[PDB]
Amino acid sequence: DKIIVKGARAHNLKNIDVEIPRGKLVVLTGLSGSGKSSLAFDTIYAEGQRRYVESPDVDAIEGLSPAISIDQKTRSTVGTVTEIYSVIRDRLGFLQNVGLDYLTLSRSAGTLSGGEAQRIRLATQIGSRLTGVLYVLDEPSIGLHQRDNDRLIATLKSMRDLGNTLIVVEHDEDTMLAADYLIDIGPGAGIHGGEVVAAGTPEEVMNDPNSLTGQYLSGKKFIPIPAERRRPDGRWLEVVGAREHNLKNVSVKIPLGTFVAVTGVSGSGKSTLVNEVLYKALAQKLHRAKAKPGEHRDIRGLEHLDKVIDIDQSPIGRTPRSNPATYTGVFDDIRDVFASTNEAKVRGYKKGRFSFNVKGGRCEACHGDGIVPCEVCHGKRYNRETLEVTYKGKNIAEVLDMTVEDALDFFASIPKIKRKLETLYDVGLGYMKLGQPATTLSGGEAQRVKLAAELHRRSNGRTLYILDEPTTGLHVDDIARLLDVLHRLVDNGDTVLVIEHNLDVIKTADYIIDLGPEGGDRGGQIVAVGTPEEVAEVKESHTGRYLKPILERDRARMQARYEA
Amino acid sequence: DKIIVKGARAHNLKNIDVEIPRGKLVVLTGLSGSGKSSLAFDTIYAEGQRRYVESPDVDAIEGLSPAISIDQKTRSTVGTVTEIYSVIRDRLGFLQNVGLDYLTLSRSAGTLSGGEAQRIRLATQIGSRLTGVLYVLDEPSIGLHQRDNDRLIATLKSMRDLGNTLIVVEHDEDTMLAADYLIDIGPGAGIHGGEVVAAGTPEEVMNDPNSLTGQYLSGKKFIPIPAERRRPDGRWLEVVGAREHNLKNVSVKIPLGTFVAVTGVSGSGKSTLVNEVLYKALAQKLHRAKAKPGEHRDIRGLEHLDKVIDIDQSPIGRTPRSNPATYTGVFDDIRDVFASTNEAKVRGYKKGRFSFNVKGGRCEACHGDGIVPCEVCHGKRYNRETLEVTYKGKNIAEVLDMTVEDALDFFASIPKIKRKLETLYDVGLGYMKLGQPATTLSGGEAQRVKLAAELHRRSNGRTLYILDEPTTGLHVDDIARLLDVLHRLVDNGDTVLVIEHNLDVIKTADYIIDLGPEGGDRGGQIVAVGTPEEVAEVKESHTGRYLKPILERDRARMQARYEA
Ligand SMILES: Nc1ncnc2c1ncn2[C@@H]1O[C@H](COP(=O)(O)OP(=O)(O)O)[C@@H](O)[C@H]1O
Ligand SMILES: Nc1ncnc2c1ncn2[C@@H]1O[C@H](COP(=O)(O)OP(=O)(O)O)[C@@H](O)[C@H]1O
Ligand SMILES: [Zn+2]
Ligand SMILES: [Zn+2]
Repeated sequence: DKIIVKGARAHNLKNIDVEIPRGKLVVLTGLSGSGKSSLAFDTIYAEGQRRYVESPDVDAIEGLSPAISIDQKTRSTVGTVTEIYSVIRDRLGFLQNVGLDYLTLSRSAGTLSGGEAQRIRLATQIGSRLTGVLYVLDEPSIGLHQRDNDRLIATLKSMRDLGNTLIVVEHDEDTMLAADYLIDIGPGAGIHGGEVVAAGTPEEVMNDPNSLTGQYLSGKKFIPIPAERRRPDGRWLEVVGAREHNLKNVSVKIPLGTFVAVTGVSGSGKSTLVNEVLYKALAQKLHRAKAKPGEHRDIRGLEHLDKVIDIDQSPIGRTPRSNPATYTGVFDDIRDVFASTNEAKVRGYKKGRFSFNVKGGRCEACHGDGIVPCEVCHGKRYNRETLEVTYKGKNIAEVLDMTVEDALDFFASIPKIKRKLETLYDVGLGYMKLGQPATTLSGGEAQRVKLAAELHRRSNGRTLYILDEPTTGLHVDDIARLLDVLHRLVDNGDTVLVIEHNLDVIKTADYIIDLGPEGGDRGGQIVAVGTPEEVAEVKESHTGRYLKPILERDRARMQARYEA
Repeated sequence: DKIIVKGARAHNLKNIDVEIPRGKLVVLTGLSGSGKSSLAFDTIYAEGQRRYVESPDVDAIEGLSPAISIDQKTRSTVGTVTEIYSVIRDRLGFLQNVGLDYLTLSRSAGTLSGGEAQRIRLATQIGSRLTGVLYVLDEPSIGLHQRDNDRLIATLKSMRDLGNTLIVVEHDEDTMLAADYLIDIGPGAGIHGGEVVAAGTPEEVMNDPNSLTGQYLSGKKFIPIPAERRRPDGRWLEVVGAREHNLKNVSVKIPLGTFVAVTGVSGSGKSTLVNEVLYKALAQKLHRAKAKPGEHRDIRGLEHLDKVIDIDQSPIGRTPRSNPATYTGVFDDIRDVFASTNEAKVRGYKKGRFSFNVKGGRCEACHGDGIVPCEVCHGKRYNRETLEVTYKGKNIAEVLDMTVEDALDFFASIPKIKRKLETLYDVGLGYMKLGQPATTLSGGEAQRVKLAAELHRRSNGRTLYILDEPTTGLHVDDIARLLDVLHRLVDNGDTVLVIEHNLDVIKTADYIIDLGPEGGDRGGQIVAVGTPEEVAEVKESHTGRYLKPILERDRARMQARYEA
């Protein structure tokens, strides 16, 4: 009745042993990049699936069952994917259970969000009615409003009660609290994670002082409600007559210089309004982008902007020669430091010598890629003679092998470099190596690198930043860092607009645009606008109804602490 | 905790509902062709595997788990198949557990018996250490001596106790008695089977008067011990200096005009002596067969034989135009009957008109194949005008659509046809359609068709029949029929030699040649020869040790019945 993992070493896992109870709803949590993903998927799921299919770096796994993953890793349509040939009767019910009743059967699978695709996959799997299976789920709350949280949990417990084991990788409060058993992975992330910090009932995890997760679940840590909301400064964008998909001829004003959250249940029209209409219309007017925007009459207030930038979880680059140091430009500052050493000068090495993208200093066998690791440079990317030049006893490959946090100390006497490294540290990437290849960064890591570069950029207040569900993949502690960074962009007078369901984010927003009231044909209207406090009071707003008790909970936690 | 099958219709299954308890050793039994195979494999295993792989004619199946089959349906070697690169340490132990410790790691997988291949597959599967799996096993006792029966049962119960369900298709007494739950399928076979006759504990099945299986388990029915053993009549074959594989320079005499059983544990040298040496040497001397015989000095007594015939479970033909009626030649007798009808005469139809193998009377669209069923003849194989000729109101396609037993009644006034049909009835194929295509016959069916044709053949007493494990696939009631037929061949003065582990067969033998004492390097010697009673007394003979209590059990049952 237990899955026994012994000596798990995948990625950053530190040769760990873990017991997971079978026939239970088990949640694995931790920071983004803690190793929770390596444990659930690269280790447990991979081994369980491999063993059945016969018909990962680990010593032994005992008590495995044949495993099925439910993630986004899987022109067809909704109808073809669920084999069903607006939401024969059996399947349709499962689509409703996973919160997808607003989808049409004709919908291109290629145009579903990742959260939608994941939930179609979940529906198909519930349809199988299998027992004795080990299900491994990645973050099933993605794309789901707090209102649908209870039904998701009930759906998971129903699969469990059929006689299956559920391993759920999550950061969502309610899911963790509803778990049979909860495992906190990683003190930190990467090199700083990969350990079992705490394991037991949610209640036992809350009472464990070592557990970062337990400290947030118990209230010892929380994201505060901001003292004041920023007020509009007279600059508005206005979307006029938005009609794309289910949007009911919507007009709405967006205040610049504020942190704006677009909210609403799944299928309410959030992504249509923001991605299909606003982003595409702005990108076409501002950057001459090709993509045809969704149906709308007009967008006013374009005189206020120079640029629109969507920050998503797509890669920062396509080669190993791209990394966090090259993306932020801290790489070029480092090359300048090496070029300024006595030994570089004596040898006549200019900055170009310390670039792995040009002939001279790079390893010529791998053209500076490092890669199987190149037999010549062993992945260091530079030839032997270049590597003899050191700054403070370190060569350029050793520098690129430093974590952001160690590089911060190492470059303490170079302000320009410090300032760039601080942005990466502040976004939550202190653990990451400067030279980590773009090809190996997770989605969340890539979004955070991009945010770090934006934070550094000189601002004129004329940029609109758009982020579609940026809390995807993030622990509440990661979210605190994300919010710190996003609010700092707004302080420059730029505008941050997020599509979110996460109430930790929403409660810190200056301004909310709530769509609905429901999804599909029953959505596409503006339900409420205003501050979190204003939306909290609107009875017809599902977002408000769930937001109100969060504002109250976290105001009370603030007032309890002032009682110091 | 139950697998619920509702409305199963595969092959001969008669729209049945069945409950199978989960986490148990469940045995499905019945006659050969009862439908037990259609239930376990075509229905339960197929659905369980299909459902997992997404990641059969049946209404619904509830409580399925991902399913793994253990049969013979799966140049590589023992080493490569178990991935192991005489019986790293983990796997070797499993090969011992399944009774394969005499195998070498270099052995060609292509030269393993079906029973050996099945047990390698079983070993690999135990190696997986999976839980929550539904295992479906076809006849795992194939090739296994009674001595290894207890260990096989312990091995199965160990897989169950790991937390799996075992559905075992079997006819073996001890396996049935050791079952948690036992299901008796089919009153008869084919059209006469496909129903759940009895289901419960083995004890409950024994106490059910409807159950053919229970009647044999309880002793109400049994195969008797013959009154007298046939004595040699002066004709002997002698194998001289057999050295192939593990055979220790063996010389042994075989008495013709008797029923001979070659016995011994797995790997003792049975198939080497009989198939590799005896059969190949005789086939080369008598029929100029090409295959090089195994190493031996000589074979004496060839003056006594005209032919050697191996009867196995390979197909009777390769096309649909081959069937039990064509193989036995009863087809040609039927064509004669049609050619003799008034209407055939009036029309000038000769016997050739009623052959689907020649132009004129056959359906020309499918060249007489019947096949998707041909859109023209609808599978009847003949054109419209031929089908207008009837005998006793039936046309030739209707005759071919008759079961052997119905055809027996229908042709009651044609002795020649009756005599051929009786052979098929006597081998146990009363249920089978005369025209059933060779391409659709099971292994056991094909062997039985061949035996029927042999039984009909005029004999000079100069044939040696060899059968390698002919009880494969057979219920003890099927075995009684098989033995009746084989003993009738011996009555003609021909010789029947079987390789067997089945003690129901062995106890009826006139003469036993027992190899061993163990398998592999520890086998290859003649342990004992003589009557069953003589071998029963030999302490060093594993065959004798298990045979003795069977002779006693069944002699006592005979004496109890005489107390009528
Ligand atoms: N490409 C498309 N084709 C057809 N219908 C779509 C498409 N994209 C979105 N919709 C429909 O429009 C409605 C709003 O969808 P969406 O904007 O994705 O909601 P949200 O982003 O708030 O979850 C939904 O009912 C959805 O089924
Ligand atoms: N083709 C082969 N190559 C190597 N060894 C073999 C081959 N066939 C049989 N043997 C070995 O000879 C011994 C006797 O095998 P076999 O005659 O198949 O035993 P039985 O038929 O009694 O089970 C076994 O130990 C087996 O491993
Ligand atoms: Zn190189
Ligand atoms: Zn035809």
